[PDB]
Amino acid sequence: MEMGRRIHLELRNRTPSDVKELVLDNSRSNEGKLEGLTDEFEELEFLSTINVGLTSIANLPKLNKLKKLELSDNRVSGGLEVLAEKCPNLTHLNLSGNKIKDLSTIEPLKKLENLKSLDLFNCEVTNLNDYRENVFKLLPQLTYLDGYDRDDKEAPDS
Amino acid sequence: SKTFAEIAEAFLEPEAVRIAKEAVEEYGDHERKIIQIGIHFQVCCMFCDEYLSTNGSDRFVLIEGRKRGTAVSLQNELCKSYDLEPLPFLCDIFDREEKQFVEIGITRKADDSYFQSKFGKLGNSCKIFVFSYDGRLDKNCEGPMEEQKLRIFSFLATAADFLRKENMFNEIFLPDNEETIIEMKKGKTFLELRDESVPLPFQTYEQMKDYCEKFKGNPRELASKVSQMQSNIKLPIKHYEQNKFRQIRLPKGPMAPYTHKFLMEEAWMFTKISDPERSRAGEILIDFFKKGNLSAIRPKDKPLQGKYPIHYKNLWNQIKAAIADRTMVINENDHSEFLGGIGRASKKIPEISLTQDVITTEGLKQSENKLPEPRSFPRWFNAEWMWAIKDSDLTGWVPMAEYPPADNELEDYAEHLNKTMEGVLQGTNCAREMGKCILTVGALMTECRLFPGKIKVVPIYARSKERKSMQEGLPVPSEMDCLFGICVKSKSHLNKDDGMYTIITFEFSIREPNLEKHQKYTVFEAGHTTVREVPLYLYCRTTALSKIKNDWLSKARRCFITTMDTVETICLRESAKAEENLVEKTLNEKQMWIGKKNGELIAQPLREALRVQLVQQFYFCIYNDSQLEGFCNEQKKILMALEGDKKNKSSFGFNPEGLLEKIEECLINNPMCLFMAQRLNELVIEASKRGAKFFK
Amino acid sequence: MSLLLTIAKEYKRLCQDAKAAQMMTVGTVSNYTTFKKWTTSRKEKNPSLRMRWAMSSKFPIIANKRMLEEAQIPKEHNNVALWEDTEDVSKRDHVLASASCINYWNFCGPCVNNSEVIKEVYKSRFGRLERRKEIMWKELRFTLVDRQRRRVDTQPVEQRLRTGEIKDLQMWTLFEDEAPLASKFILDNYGLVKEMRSKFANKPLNKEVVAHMLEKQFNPESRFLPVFGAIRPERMELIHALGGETWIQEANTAGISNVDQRKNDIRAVCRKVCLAANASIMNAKSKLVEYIKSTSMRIGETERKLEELILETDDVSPEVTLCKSALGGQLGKTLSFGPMLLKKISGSGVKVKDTVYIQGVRAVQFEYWSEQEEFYGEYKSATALFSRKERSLEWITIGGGINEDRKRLLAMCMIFCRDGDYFKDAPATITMADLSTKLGREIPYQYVMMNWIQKSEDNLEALLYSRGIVETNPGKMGSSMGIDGSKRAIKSLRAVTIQSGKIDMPESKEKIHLELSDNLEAFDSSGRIVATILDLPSDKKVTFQDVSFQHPDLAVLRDEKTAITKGYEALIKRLGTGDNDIPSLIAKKDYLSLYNLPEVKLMAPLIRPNRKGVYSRVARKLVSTQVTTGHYSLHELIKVLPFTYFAPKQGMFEGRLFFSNDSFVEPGVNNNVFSWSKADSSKIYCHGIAIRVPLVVGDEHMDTSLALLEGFSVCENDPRAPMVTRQDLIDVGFGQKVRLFVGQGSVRTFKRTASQRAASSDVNKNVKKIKM
RNA sequence: AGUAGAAACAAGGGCCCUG
Repeated sequence: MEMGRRIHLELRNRTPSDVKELVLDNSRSNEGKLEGLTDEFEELEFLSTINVGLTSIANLPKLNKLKKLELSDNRVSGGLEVLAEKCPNLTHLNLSGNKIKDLSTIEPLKKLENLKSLDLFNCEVTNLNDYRENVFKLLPQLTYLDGYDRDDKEAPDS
Repeated sequence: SKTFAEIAEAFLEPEAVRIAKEAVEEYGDHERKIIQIGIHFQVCCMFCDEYLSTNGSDRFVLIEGRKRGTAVSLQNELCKSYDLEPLPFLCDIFDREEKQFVEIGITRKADDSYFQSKFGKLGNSCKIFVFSYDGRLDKNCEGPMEEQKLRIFSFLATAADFLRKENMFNEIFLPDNEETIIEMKKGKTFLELRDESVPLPFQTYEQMKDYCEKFKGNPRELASKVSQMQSNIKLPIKHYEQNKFRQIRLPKGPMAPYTHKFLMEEAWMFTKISDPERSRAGEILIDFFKKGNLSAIRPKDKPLQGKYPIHYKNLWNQIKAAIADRTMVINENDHSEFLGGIGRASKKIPEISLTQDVITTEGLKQSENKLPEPRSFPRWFNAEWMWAIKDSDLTGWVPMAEYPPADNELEDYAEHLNKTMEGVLQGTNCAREMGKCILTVGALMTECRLFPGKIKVVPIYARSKERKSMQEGLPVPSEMDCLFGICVKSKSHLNKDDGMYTIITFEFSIREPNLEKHQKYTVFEAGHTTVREVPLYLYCRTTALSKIKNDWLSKARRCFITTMDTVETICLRESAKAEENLVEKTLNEKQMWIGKKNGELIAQPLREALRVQLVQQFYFCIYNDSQLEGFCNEQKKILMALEGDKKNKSSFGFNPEGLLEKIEECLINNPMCLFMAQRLNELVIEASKRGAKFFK
Repeated sequence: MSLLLTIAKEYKRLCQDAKAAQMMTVGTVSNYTTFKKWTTSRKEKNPSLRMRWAMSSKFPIIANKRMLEEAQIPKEHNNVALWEDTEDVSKRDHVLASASCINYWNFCGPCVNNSEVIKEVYKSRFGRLERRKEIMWKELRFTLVDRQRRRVDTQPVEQRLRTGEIKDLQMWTLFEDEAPLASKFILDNYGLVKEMRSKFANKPLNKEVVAHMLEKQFNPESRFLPVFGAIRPERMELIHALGGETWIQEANTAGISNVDQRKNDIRAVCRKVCLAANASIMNAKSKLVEYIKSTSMRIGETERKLEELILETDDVSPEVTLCKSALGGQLGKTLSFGPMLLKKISGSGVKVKDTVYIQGVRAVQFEYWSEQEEFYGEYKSATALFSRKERSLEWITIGGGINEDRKRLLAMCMIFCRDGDYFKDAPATITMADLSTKLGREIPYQYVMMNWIQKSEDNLEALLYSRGIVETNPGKMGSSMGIDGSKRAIKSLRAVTIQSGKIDMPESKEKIHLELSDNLEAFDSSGRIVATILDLPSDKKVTFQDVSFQHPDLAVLRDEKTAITKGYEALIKRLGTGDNDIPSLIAKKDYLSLYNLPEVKLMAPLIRPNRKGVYSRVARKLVSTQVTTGHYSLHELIKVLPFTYFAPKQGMFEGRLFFSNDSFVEPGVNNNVFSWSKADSSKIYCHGIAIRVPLVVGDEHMDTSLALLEGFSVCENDPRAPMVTRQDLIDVGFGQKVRLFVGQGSVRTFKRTASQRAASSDVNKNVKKIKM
């Protein structure tokens, strides 16, 4: 459909200030750009944008209470420093299915001191040599990677 | 979709179509109603819907599709079995469960007229359901089931869309019971006329129609009339072999005079090294004038021949004065007025202001049209042709575009042949005239468009390129700007298509003027010119042009196409008969007769007769008129007769003398026509030695 | 926005006038078309001269004003005029300008985000370029090419449609807010509309241009041209660069945009159904119609119904002609006689019976026409222009290129006209066993002789010998044909002229209706037999790919997969509107009811009993998550509802949900047993069988205006119900009335209950009753 | 003056405009 109508539909007369969860999967976003989001969303604690032909992160407003994000199936590449200012209280992030080439694009995530788990699957970076270890050495605060901690410790359900 | 049945088959199922067709045939009514009746039947079927009664048996029984005879039999059978009263009229469906009939109707208008009429006829006896295309229901009892309504109203909506699309949603195709008789609204006057336009033996459209509808063939009488008409005619048939073609007669009088705007053979030109920056017309004229060779010209008072000399001398001086000021605008003086005819346009006189006295005061009579006068064959055309078939000491005369890339062998062959022909054709003198026409007319077109009401000065020029010698000497040959002469254009206020605007042409020469040929011009000896020194002669004409001549001359480049097509029509044909690449051999070797000399037939390869073809097409562009059109359209018969003679095909004709008369009528004061006719006669003569059908 | 207010104020000003009010008030909207012509009426005699004359002027282009100001395009960049404030007299909303402006705009103007959309707009021309890039050009040669003037198609096109069907495609892919009431075509072919819609949605484009280009996209350009060699659209589009009358540019173009294999497959399928449906003597026709309707085939990505394809196609072949007849399609004026083609140029006639003794004395009646009749003919790589007269072949002029084909054409033509002594006195060999009733149906004499000639060459030689042989007179040696189809001989067949160069094919743009008999004999409003079942290959075995013969008799699968497929059809049959159904239950969040639906109870026995409980727990869980949140995948629900019958139990879930037949379904990934795609969300592929899902409720992927169209229907007008937006249609309750603007100038009433029963069946049944 | 043909042009509208 379209993020505008999809959102207006999910919001069954509810103000954009009392929700704790939101979903936008299987929609489309013009120019691969977010459209309709603002800082009004304060109580938001979860977000999911999947298979929406997305390619960048520029119109993302400031969200503090956000603590979990999902951007799978899109083609994002390069923009990963906004997270240190908009969602500094973020813990879980996932990017499997996006365009990621090198590690320099990942470095900014070090500033997310609240980061706990990260998920990188099917990306070009994964096809390198000794990559789990180099990432772990870059982001020490991290413990879980793609659902697996150092020593291949499977993470619990939730 | 040519017949109504297809249009009904577009949405209706073909079965209902066949049914309504048979029904219409039985009644004998127009077939235009196949659309309505079919719809009426389909509703009924989809009304039924295969519904059932309490006893697990069918509920609704159709009666409509059945033939008229069996309709009243089933109706009476049912009225009797269930012990019901017989109705006077017929119905469409008999609901068993409720033991009563149900009529159905369909009215396009969203109004209760049809329901009211039907109810009045049938009262309340049975159940009537008056559906509408736009969703309206009128009944006299409880409504039908929901599904029935939905299926009927959806079908009707689709049907109305598919009718409105085709312009068939009208009373014509969908009338009610009453408006079932459409007829042309015969008016009193139309009939009064039709009864007056009838042939003679008849006196009323009724008799003509009654005599025509029953007309029978009587071949005996028809043959008798045909033979009687075949006897009172005596159509002549003339085999040419017995009745030969007399030679075409050409008119008699003085030689046809030169008429093309720009001199070809005589014209003498000045060249100057190309300057890319200064490439504009006025700029080129300024550059040529500044060197000082041009400023030497100082014509004498007495011209060698011609009339109105003083005007021309004054205008030449004014042009030179103009360039020095770098403003190519001439003032309106007596000389320009007379040469340009600024004020010699007749003033319209009203008729209401007329009287016998005015007629007496100044003569008044219908214009005595002065048709053209006859001129004899020109003896100078051949010289122009021969000269135009020689090189010009330069190349690149006419502008041509570039050659695109290539991928397949075919393009390489096309590009090699085109390169060879363009190389041959860019060096002639005719092509120099092609360039001079394209450029000069382009400039004059863009002046008349921009500065009307100003007697502008435009040069007669062209651009070319010095030939390529061997690597020795100066390499990378340069370009050159040539200046054959100068033109001017009086006001080109072309309010309408195919207008008229006088122009004037000054052009140089180094040759003595013939009296017979150069009658148009008014030459002026103009000092001397280097090459050593040589006398000069300034040929000053006062011609006229239009929009159409401009546009077409600026498109004289067409000749290349026609000549190339003919040459490759000969070469591909000769190459196919042998299934091998024979083009270079054909071009180099194939000899094409191009004239006679010393009573013998000259011949030269095709490579040198392309020039002759090109001159033919160029001259067709130049001298085109009504005369040449009619001639070249009427000479084909003679050529076809020639071909018939070559192949022993016993051709024949009905009245050739009239054909020759028609031809000789359209030979007047146009050099090309007369020359071509003289050649056609010499041709038939030369062929009579090896053929027949021509008299001496 | 404010623009809306401007439009309303403009309308108000228009209505304040008197004349405009009259013309708007009276009549319908169609008058617009009429008004569209009385305005802007001006032509020019010689356009070339006018354009050249105009271009000299300082400002030869009218242009918009506000767009130029917005784009910061000044009047003069650098001492060069571009435009000047003025108003064009006719438009009154435009300003003169010059052509130079375009160059400036082209080199420093406003730039759009992406212009790759043009590749979709002109997909035909980019296809032309892509095809041209794959042509390996070999070598120009020279020779007198033999060209035959025939009608052909010059554009390779997929899914060729009619003008009526296409018009909805433009409206339903660009202007949905003003789409007309849903047609049959749009409902049937919804994958194509979705595919076109996605490319041209939320894009800055001139909509009219795209619509016109889609019109050209779906139009196979048919032309009457000279032709040489094979006949394929891939060549005809550039034939001008392959050969003329005197030259030939050899080139291999076989493997580009194959369009002949699908025509071949369609004809093979028509042959198969025609040969199947000959078993039922009494009701072959009805069986044929049912057989055609319950079959489909895949074209590229989409799956299309065979009935529509047959209507669209133009294959003038005996197989297709009969099928087109049964459906009611009109077809060309083209006869057939075995593997031969014919076309009646002129003449007439009337049936006249004559006896033929098969062996000794055995009278067999055969009908022969009685009038002069010219006929073009066409056998493989050969053609003719023969004529008949009162049971005699008057003459035949052939222009083929092969001896064998020439002989076969001559023989089949002689048979066509029932000339020769053999028709009077049958050959000794032919017997009464083969004469008739191979399967209880009589075979006329001519087809008996045709089979005889095919059986053996010697019979063919005898038949040709039957036609008199004379001595080749002088000069006519070249125009003569021996028994071996020689160009010349000393003795030759009587009145058999021969020439070089194919006989030009005639042409006629006529459409004749033709019926068919109980024995599949196609009459055409007169005696002529255009086609029959006794002019088709005997039989052959083929493995058809990407086809759907969803009919019992025409099936090879066993009872197991058929049972599962039937169960899934039944489960999808409860997806219709109305209470106590899947969509309504989902709206009421009553997932519990789904576990007791009748179709799941019927389908439960199949489920693997050993681990039925464990599977039941997983599928019973997933539905709740899908149901409660409001984010669900209809296809997964249908896939996993059969398992929700039984009581949950405890166990480990490996990943696959088995049946009792060793066939499983994994929850999420498409497999053979159950497949689908997000592109075409209106098909379910069960063991390679296409099950159409009705369009009564949208899904996250499929969600759009189309996925609900089937649910709605028209009803009796009620002015009390509300007037809603097109988008709000998703939210309306089942069995709730609502008024709605439709198309142009139509306000209707829609009720969300699906009532679209089969129309053909009811009419057929009722009409049959009229004959008792 | 001239064009061309079997009649039309050789500016036309209101001191100002135009193909």
